[PDB]
Amino acid sequence: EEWEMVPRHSGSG
Amino acid sequence: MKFQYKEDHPFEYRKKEGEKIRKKYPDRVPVIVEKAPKARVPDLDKRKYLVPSDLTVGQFYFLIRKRIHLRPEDALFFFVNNTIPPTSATMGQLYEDNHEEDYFLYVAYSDESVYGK
Repeated sequence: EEWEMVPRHSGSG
Repeated sequence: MKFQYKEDHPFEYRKKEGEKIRKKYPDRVPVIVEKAPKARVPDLDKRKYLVPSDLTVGQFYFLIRKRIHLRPEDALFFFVNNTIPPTSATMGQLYEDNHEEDYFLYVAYSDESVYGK
């Protein structure tokens, strides 16, 4: 199956 | 560390894919994510993640928590080679130190702090 392209500099809390 | 992904896809094909995906996206690392044995946490349909090398373990917790719809009071732990990685580590550093011979990084997630309990 396909790779999920995770975005840069997202939240963390 | 037993991963169903490694049962499903023979090593020779994983290694070919890992080599190609590192050449195509050198600023990302390929990560296989699966539920730890006997964890009581929701399933994660998507197992394959191409993660920016600079993304932190803490940012990756935030992503996976959302994907599996955890309640605020639910806990989430990651395991790489039977150890909880530091929340402040980058995923590229985790990859450099823990990737397997197929060039993938394997991360298990759980509601327990001990892998496979």
